[PDB]
Amino acid sequence: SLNINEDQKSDGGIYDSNFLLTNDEKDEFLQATVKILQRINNNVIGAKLLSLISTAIPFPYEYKPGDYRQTNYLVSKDNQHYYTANLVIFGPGTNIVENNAVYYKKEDSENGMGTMSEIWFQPFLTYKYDQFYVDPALELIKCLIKSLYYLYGIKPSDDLSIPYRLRSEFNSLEYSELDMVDFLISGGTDYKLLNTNPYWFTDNYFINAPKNFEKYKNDYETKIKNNNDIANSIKLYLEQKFKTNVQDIWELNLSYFSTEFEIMMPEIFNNALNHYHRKEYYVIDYFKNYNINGFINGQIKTILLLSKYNKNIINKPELIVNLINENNSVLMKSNIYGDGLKGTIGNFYAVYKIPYNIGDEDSCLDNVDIKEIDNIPPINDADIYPYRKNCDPFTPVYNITETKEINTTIPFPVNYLQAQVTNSNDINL
Amino acid sequence: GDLSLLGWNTENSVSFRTMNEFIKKDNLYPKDFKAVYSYRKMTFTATGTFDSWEMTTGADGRNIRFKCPIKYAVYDLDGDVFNSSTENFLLIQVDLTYFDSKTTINDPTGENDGKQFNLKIKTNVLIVTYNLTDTDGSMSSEDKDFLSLAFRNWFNENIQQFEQIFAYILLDETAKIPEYQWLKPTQISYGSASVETANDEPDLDASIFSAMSMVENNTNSTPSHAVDNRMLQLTKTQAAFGISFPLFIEHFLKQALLSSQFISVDDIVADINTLTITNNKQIIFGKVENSDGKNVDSSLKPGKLKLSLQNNLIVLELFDLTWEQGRGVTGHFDFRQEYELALESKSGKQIPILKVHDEPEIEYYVEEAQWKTNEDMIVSAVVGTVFSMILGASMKLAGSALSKAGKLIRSKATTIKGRKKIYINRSNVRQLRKDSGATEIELERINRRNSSIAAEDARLISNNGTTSIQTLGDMKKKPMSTGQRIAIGAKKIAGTAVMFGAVGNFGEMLINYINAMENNDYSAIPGINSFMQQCIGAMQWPDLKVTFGKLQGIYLLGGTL
Repeated sequence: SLNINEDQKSDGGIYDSNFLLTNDEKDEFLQATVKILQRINNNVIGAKLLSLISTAIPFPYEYKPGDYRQTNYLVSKDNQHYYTANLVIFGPGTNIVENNAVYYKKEDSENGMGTMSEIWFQPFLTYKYDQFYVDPALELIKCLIKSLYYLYGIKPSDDLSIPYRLRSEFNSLEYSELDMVDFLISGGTDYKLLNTNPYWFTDNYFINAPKNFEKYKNDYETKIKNNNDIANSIKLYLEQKFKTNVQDIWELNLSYFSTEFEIMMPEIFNNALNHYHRKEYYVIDYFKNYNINGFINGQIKTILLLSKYNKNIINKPELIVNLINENNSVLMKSNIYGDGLKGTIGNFYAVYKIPYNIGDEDSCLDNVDIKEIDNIPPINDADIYPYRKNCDPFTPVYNITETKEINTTIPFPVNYLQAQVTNSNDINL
Repeated sequence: GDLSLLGWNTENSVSFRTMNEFIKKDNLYPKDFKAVYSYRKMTFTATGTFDSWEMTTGADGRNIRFKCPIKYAVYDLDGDVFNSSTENFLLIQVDLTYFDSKTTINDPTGENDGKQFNLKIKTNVLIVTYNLTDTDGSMSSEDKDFLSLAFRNWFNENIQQFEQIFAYILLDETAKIPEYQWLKPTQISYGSASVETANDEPDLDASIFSAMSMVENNTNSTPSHAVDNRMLQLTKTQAAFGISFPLFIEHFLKQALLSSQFISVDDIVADINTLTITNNKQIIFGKVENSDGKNVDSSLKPGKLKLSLQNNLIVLELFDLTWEQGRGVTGHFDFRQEYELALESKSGKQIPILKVHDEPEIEYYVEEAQWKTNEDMIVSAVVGTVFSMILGASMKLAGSALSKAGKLIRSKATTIKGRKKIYINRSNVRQLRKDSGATEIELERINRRNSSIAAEDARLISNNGTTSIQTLGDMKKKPMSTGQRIAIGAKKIAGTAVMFGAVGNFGEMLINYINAMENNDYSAIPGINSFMQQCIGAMQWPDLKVTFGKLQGIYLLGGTL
């Protein structure tokens, strides 16, 4: 819903119910998204990623033996025209800075069949990390890779999540752990502490996912490839989808695309920035501040106008630090923010069991053929037989942050950091 | 601004609730339904029983909207079995056409020589808004849309099961009474107009479903079905009849003016545009016996003896009634009278009666020289002429009241365009009536005498409503006061209103109505029922008493079943 309750707002998120409302804003969004798509497609690796997403159709559902119905379809207004679509890119949801990707159906996207993906994308806003502006093309690429995870049905169980940080701000033992897809595709220095040879962290998911992929590959090559009940377009799309295994999807991450596209990205705890980097947002004019080669005149030498939304950034901190003196008088007060990551109270490192017995044995998307995928004729409206229960009922999820207080007799670093900023123009250092 | 028939003449209107009750009694609507939709290897079924249909708000013009509630239904969405709730329904859209059918209705007021046309749905049916929910609220919008498609397929396929006849009409039937062929439709039509309530609910009472029809072979090259919504809301009656003012004028006012002996059959020209009936050439109004004792011809200029409708009133006007009064003196008088056709409850029966409304208007114009030279002498002759028009007879009166009226008469003299003008408004007419000294009993005696002599004139009146010039001269050569002539003309005009009062030479029937209006004898006169019969003999609903009658741009009658 475009409007939600105040206490249901996500901390660090910008809420503007009037965004993307008028037709001019919608046309701006369309043109910006198309421009970012062209920028990504111009590079070879981005083009391979786009072709893969264009050919990674969800597996048809056998309603009857020999009778298959598509899962990826869109229904017209009066319900006589059906459209084949592996992925539809929307605007943002309630929070306009929350880029995301969601699955059409949970179980169908968890057990190898695959589903449609729906993307929440914000092309107009960017934030400055250190000395550069994060390219929105990279965020779109990250969401596209998550959509790849959804399309290949290799979504992990929701409880699978490697640890990310130790919440040292609190006085209690708690670990913030990051989801498996986010850790697998984010890249950064943290991904270097898990992608090791041999693998110190392994889970049943990394064994099951190739199993299900191979199972549905066999189902296609035995039942589907020899079946004339469906159009040859689905045959070609499934052939190209199964031509790339799950290891290739696993090795795709933002570090590889940062290297290929030459894009500067956060590299350290890049999915826990809401605790470290209180972002500031800049508006990108895709006719003025962007082109097919990213930001015009580099990501550092380009000038971006500060966005109007920075004052609307909601600031609900996970901790309030209050420096007080001997007589308990409130001297200083400051806010320490959370990161939006699930915090468990149990030590993951003291519970995990390193597998004694395991078997350990190129370009991330070398097998993809752009020319082959382009040559495939599209799926016409007259040859689409849908499956009714292909979509889970979407439910918005609201994260309810918790606020707690701390009283300190010794100043903390945030006390100094907040005391070093002022709005007065007559400053005495 | 008012009620308009947009080219039609007769109209019969009912409420949505009345038509719904007609459908309920007739019970000619489908009950069991089995809608099936098959497409894209998917099958949807809706098998159940419908409830009683209701025609609710949403229909305008050609569009007809019906509410179809569902008693109980079973939905099979590719094996998904769902039980519909008892509040589920649909809103179907249909159209009405007067299909020709074998004759089954009887018209006791007609010769039954026409053709029976029954209103039926044309050969399609579309659904506008529906409500299909299960007992647990587990349905989806796409499921409901698919079921709506199945229902549309059913209604298109199973429209024949709705064998309900909406209305019955006799076309080109000759009336049993030849004079009232204006009450038999020739070209027919229908219309719908629905009005919502304050709480945004269908108004089964205020909404109006009408049926318009031309009569007397009137050509209508623009068949339109738009219906004014305020036609029934003002009446607050279940059924209503409506007769166009053009038919009220071109077939009734002509009879009233021609029968008044002031004009002949060849000296009357109809004028629909101005809604007025008058004389094309100079005519004679009667014989004038002034104070000089010399008989004078009362000549009316063409286009002055007017009979029209103004302010919801029958208006009778005389202008430019000029002659030589004496000693080379000429003066002009103008008169305007307002009458209203109301309904009176007499002896438990609704009798239409024409009664006086407000007071007349009088004007008098004269030359300045006559006033400045012979004011006193000519006033006697002017008084002798005028008193007839007021009292209905030329009788002398005492001079005290003469001076009492004369001071006011001289008070109201003005000079405009070099001429002396005097105007008499509504208050002065009632003042003259009170000061005249003539009791209402004497006026009733005058009315009785004029009714008898108007019956005699109607005996002299031929079938066409005119009288031969030889017989007209025989009747008019008798010396009689001009005021009594006005009274006789008014009596004849009012007697000619029997056609709008009672349905069925015409002279003897007029004499019967004269007996009814002079002795209060309606034993053989059904009253308004006969007229209502003419409105229901040809327009037979699948079955009333009429209690409302008025004119708002159209001669309108309201009744309850």
